[PDB]
Amino acid sequence: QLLREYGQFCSKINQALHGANLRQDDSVRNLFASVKSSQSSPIIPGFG
Amino acid sequence: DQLNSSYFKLSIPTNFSFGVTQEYIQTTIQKVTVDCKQYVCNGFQKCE
Repeated sequence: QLLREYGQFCSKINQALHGANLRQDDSVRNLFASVKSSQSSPIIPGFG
Repeated sequence: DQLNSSYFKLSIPTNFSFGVTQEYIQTTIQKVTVDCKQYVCNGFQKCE
């Protein structure tokens, strides 16, 4: 009941964390897409 | 696949395409000047 009077506040904190988590997911996807190679040779035992 | 023989397998494209990658880089932020006296007092002498 005491928290309810504050109105917006907890919502703003939750929204900011949600946005940061989405940004981290976007960063992981971009880095891994660049990491992937269009053509690769299959790994075999005794490779190299 | 890698080849045990001296000849080596090569993967080469028989077709080509043109694609456009769009990138935006921010170089500037909005320039804001605030009248601190007006904002704090709202032009009231007692506040001044």
